[PDB]
Amino acid sequence: RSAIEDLLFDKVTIADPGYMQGYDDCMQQGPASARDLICAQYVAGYKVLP
Amino acid sequence: YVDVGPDSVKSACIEVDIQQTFFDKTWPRPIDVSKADGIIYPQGRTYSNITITYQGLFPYQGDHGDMYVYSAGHATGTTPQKLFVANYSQDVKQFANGFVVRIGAAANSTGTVIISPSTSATIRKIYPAFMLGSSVGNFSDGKMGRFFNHTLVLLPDGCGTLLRAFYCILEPRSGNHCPAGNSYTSFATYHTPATDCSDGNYNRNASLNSFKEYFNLRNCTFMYTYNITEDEILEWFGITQTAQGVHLFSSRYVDLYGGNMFQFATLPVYDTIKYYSIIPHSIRSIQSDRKAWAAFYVYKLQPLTFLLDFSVDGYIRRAIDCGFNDLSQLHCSYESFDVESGVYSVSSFEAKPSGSVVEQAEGVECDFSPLLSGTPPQVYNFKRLVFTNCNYNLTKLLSLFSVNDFTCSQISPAAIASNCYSSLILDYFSYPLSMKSDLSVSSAGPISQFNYKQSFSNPTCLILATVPHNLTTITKPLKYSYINKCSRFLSDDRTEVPQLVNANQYSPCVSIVPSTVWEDGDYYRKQLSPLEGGGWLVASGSTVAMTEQLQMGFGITVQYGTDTNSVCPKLEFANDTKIASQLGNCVEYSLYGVSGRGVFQNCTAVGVRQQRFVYDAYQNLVGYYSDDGNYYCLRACVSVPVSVIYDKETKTHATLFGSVACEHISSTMSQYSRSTRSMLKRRDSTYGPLQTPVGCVLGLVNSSLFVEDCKLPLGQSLCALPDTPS
Amino acid sequence: NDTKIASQLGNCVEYSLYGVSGRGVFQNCTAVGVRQQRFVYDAYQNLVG
Amino acid sequence: KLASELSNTFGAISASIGDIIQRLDPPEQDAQIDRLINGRLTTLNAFVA
Repeated sequence: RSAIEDLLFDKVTIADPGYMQGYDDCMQQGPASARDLICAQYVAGYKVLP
Repeated sequence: YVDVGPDSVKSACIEVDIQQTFFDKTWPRPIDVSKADGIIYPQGRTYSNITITYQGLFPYQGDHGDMYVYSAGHATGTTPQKLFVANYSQDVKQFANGFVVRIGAAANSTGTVIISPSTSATIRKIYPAFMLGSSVGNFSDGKMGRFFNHTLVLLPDGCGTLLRAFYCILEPRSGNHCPAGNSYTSFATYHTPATDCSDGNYNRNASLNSFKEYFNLRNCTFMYTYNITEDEILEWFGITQTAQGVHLFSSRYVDLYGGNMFQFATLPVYDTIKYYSIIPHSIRSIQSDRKAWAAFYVYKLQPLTFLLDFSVDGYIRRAIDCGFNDLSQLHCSYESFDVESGVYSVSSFEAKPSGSVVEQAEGVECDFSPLLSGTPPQVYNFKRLVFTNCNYNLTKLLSLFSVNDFTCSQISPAAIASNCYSSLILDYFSYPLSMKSDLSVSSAGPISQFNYKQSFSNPTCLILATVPHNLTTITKPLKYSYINKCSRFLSDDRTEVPQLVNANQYSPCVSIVPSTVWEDGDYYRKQLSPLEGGGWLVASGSTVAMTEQLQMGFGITVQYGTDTNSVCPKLEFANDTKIASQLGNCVEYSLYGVSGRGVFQNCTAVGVRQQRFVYDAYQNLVGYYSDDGNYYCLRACVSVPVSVIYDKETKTHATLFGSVACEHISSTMSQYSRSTRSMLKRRDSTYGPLQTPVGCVLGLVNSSLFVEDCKLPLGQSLCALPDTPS
Repeated sequence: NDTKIASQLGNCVEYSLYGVSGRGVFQNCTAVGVRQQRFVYDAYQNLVG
Repeated sequence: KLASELSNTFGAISASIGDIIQRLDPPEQDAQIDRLINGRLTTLNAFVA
């Protein structure tokens, strides 16, 4: 990508996207400290498209 | 009653032998909804070639049904013998909001005789017979399927051209091989074509007489007959029950070729059908003259939504069960039989959660013994019990009094006994039944104005009851009594202002009023000090005569806390399994009466201790400090989104499970997002799941082709290229 | 002793058909199925004929 | 916004359907649920717009 793009991405505070996979980080098979609203979509029926 | 015709002559019956192992066949018939199989036409309306959606009772599309085959009985040589029959008489079924059938479906084909199957006779249509009713039970010989009181009877009689129906009481017969006899085996009916069904005089009573041979008609309340003509073409028929009585439907009456069923007839009977069975029958024909009969099928009705493809002639020609597949759901979403190609979201998997575990109690039994003695208070003298930390069985408490009124608000009357809470609160008082119009949570009576009020922030119940003559420790007031006034006079002695009672609290006038009201209309007054703001307190009351057995009232309310929920019903945990760990599926739970469902993880701890439950900003439980000294975190549960890839040009499809990972996927699954996924399995029964950068998929095959316009992009660099074009 | 109002060809004159009622115009036209279901309706349950 | 609305009772006796079910007689149970459903549908409509 570019040094500028990566600097930008580090400055951006957005939660990490799923799809490869992060399903197990919603679940007990991942850190207990996860607090992502991204895993909470599984409860709401919300879907993040790629 | 109904003119039943002549009484059966023989007390005796033809012997009936069960030959059921001969009757297995592998001729299942799934519903083809695209042929409109099993569709009941809507009542009182018709439509043009526009298509609609509709909900009503229908068979499930994937159901192959239950199949039965009628057969010839025992005969040998040149004569009729014993009734060799199937064991269908014992097949009692729960009624399931009606059913539909196929009749003659195997006609103009061949099969076997079954009882003497080596003959391989061609098969022909035969009409089915049925019995329905509100109750079933054992025959005096312990045999299955006896019916009680009045029952429905439906049977063709003699030739299929006559149909009869009845609502009657069966009468058992004491002869050899008959229902009251102890030589009874099983009920059966028969036809004897060697003398029955003459072409100059069909025997209209043939099957009625063989029916009567085992059960005499008695007390019959309804009878009907119908005219039919022969037709080997498959017929659809069915029966349902409504608040307007039982109704009959057939395709024969209106739609001989399309198979749509119309309501042919109705019945006056309002007795609910709780049970259903098929009546066995046999043909008495001679061993060299035997004829095989076509298979019979039945399907249970269900309250399902369907697309309906009406024709310009108003027949439904095609239909789609919305619930059958996610593909069917897609069609129902667009109200059409041809959705445009694309990728579309469909509902998520439910994730198959585990059966429940609990953390409720330890605690002691709730001491409800104060209720066992003394005189209960006048309504302004209330006595209260409040329970914490304890276990109970209120039905044992209830057994000690006779309750003449049990009602509740904001809680079912059953649930107040079964729910776990931070507290259980009971108020009790003496109360004659003569005053009962004034005891409700909404009452405008003087009892609620000045003696009691109940908050609506807590669920509550009310009990009116009386004391049994064997409760000698219970005692009663000289008269029942209450305060009917409680106000303060203004210091200038003209104006006066009422003091209504506070919810769940004693009225202020209790400080001047005597423990009972000595006489009806007694009143008292108190001058008030300048420290009290002046004026005169004034109060008065009324009485009701005492009764032979004490009458009582109770108010009951509950409080839900968070970490204080130690009052629960006595545990049912004995004879179960170790709790609460599974870890494991996202198991249903109750912890100290806090219901929920979710999965736990044995992680560290966060403050603060002894609050038990931990919550987020959205009021969702985060975790719990276990009394095994480990904090467990709660992740509630997860679900798996599903989407489909549909190429209508080839009419083919594939699916995507997103981020679930193929480590949690297998060729079949049960979580579940749909009752079946067999449409994918049509090709994917032979393939493993494939992981992709967007997600785990089925049926997409890694061809590694490069195409600049996929027409079904999956996002990123992914492509759902179609199988080679139409 | 009446005007014989069983049909008109017609007019928006209010009608009642076995307890079904409304106002509208009638005109003899081809038949659509299913015959003997009486009331033909559209997808919004408006009577068609 | 969608997440916060999952906890938003509309004056319904509880924000949870299972909680309503375990607490109520069916004649009232579905009155509370219907009220809850209507507000939930309303948030979806606003969300789409």
